[PDB]
Amino acid sequence: KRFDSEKAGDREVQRTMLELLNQLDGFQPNTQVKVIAATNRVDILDPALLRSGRLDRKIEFPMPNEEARARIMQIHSRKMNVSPDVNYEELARCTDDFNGAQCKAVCVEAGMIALRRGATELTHEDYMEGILEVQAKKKANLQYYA
Amino acid sequence: TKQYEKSENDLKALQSVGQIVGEVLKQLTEEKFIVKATNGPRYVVGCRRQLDKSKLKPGTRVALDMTTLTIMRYLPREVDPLVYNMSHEDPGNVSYSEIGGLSEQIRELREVIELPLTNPELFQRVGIIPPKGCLLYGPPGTGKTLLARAVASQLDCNFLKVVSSSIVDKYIGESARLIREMFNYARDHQPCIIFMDEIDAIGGRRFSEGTSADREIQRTLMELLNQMDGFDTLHRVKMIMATNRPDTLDPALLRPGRLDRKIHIDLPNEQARLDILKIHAGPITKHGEIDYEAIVKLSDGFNGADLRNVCTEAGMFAIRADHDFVVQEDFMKAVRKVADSKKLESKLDYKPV
Amino acid sequence: SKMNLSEEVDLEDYVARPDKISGADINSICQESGMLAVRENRYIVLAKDFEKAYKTVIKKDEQEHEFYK
Ligand SMILES: Nc1ncnc2c1ncn2[C@@H]1O[C@H](COP(=O)(O)OP(=O)(O)OP(=O)(O)O)[C@@H](O)[C@H]1O
Repeated sequence: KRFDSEKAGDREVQRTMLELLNQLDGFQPNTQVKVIAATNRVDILDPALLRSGRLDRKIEFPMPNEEARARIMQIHSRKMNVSPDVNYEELARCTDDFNGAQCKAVCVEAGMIALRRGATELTHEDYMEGILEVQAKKKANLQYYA
Repeated sequence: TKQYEKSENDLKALQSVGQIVGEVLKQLTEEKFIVKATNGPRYVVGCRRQLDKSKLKPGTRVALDMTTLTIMRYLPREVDPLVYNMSHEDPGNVSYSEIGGLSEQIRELREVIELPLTNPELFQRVGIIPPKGCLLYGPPGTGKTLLARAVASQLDCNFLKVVSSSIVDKYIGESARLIREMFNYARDHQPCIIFMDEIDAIGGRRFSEGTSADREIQRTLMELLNQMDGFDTLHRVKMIMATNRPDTLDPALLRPGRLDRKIHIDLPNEQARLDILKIHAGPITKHGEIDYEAIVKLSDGFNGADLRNVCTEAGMFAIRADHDFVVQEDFMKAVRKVADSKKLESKLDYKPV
Repeated sequence: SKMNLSEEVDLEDYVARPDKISGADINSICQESGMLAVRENRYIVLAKDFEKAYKTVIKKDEQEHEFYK
C-alpha cells in the first residue's frame, strides 16, 4: 500500500487483495476452500490481515540449521552417486547462514563430480567448494591494504 | 395428453421474434417519438394502437420493435447492481451489543440511525438538520464491519452495499452513472444506508495523476462530491464510509457535508474486554473452573478478530489434547503464545514501514 | 436565527471561547455542531454538545500564546 498515491501499478490488485479481506469479512462461504499464501519478505505487511479467514498462521522461516541444511541436502543427493567416505560432520558445520537454494547449488554441483570433472575435487572438499563460491574467496584479504 | 398440444401451441407463439429496448428522450409530435436505443442510435418512429398515454413517460426505458422500431410495452429502468448489493447477509441483531465497546459509540450509532426513522418531529420542531452521513474508519480496533452491517442486515430490505471492487468496473467502463444511481435509489428506499469500505484505492487524489486510470477515479469522486454535498436532498438517507487512513480523502471528503460524523474506533479496554470475552466463551466449551480476568490481562491491545480467532486457536490446541472441556491453563498457553507470535509478524503499531 | 429560541444555550460564551478556536471551525463544521445536537436525548441541545464539536479538532497544539512563549 506504500504511503502516498497516485498510483501503484498493481493498485488494482492491492485493492483486490483487500477485497479478499472483505470476502473474508462479509462473505461467510469464504470459510470454505482454504487458500495458502507465501511471500519473500514481511517488509510490507497489512495490519488488517489478522483473522482466521484472513492470514492466521504466519511462520517465519529462518536460515536452516547446520544439521537442518545437512538433512535437506542429503534427501536431494540420495539419488546421485557420490564418492564414499562421507562423514557428514564437516559439511554440516561448514554450512552457516546459507539458504536452502544455495544448498541445492552445492547439490547440483555435487552431481557433476563423477566423470572428470575435469577439475579434481577428490573427496570431502566438495561441499565446502560451492559453499564458499557465493561469498568467497580472497584474493584479498590484505593486498593493496594492511 | 392435450397438454402437449397446449405446450407446442405456446411454443408456436415463441416463433414471434424478440424486440429491442431503448430509452425515450423527447417527443416531436404524436407520430414521432425520440427514442435512444441501448446502443446509442436515436430514432423518431410511430406507434401502434395497443398502447396508452403511460407509454410516453419522462425519459423512461421502452421496448422498440425490430422492424418499424415502434414501442410495444414499457418497463421500469434499472442497470441492476442493487440485487447484487442485497445479496449480502450477517447474523445479528445480537452482534450490536456483543462487541461491548465503546459504550458511547454503541449508544450514538443507535441514535443517529434509528431516531430519524422513528421520530422526525424532533428535527422539524426544533429546526435542526439531522446528520445525513457518517464515517467509520480503522483498524484502531474492530467493530467497523460488525456493528454497521449488523444494523444493515437487521434493517432487511432497506440497505445499500458498495464494494470497492465495483468502482473500477471494467475497461472503458462508466461508474459515474453508478454513483448517481447509488444515491438515486438511496433517495428511493428510506432511510437508506450505504457502506463504502477500503476507499484508499478508489478515493484517488488528483495531486499525482498516474497513467490514464487516475482521471476515471477523479470522475467517480466528483460524482460522489456533487450529490453528497448537494443541492440534491440526502437528508433522510444515511451514508457510511470506511478507510484505512484519511490521507487521500482530500479537503472535499475530510470536510463535513459529504462526510459528516467521523467516529474513530477504539481498541478493546480491560473493562470492555471483560464483556467481549463473555460472548466469546459462549460458543466454546470450557472447564468448570474459569477466570475471565486471566485471558483479558494476558492479551492487551488485541483486536476482536485477534481475541476471537486466537480463542479458537486455543480450542485447536485444546483438540490437540483431545479434551472436550479444557481448563484455562491450556488456553492461556495457546492464547498468550500464538498472540505474542502475531505481534512479531505485523509491524504496526506504532511504527510505519 | 434558524434555531428556535427558546434559547436555553448561552449565546455569550460562544462568541468568546469558541471564537478563539474558530477558524476553523469553517462553515459545515458548524453544521456538525448542529449534527452533534442529535446527541440529545434532551428537549434542547446542551451547551456542551456544541462545544464538544468545537473543541475537537483534533487540531492545534496549544499554539498561540505558547508560540509567543
Ligand atoms: N469482537 C469480535 N467478536 C467476534 N468476532 C469478531 C470481533 N472482531 C472481529 N471479528 C470477526 O472479524 C471479522 C472482521 O471484523 P471487523 O471488520 O470488525 O475487524 P477488521 O477490520 O477485520 O480488523 P482488522 O482490520 O484488524 O483485521 C468479522 O467477520 C468478525 O467475524
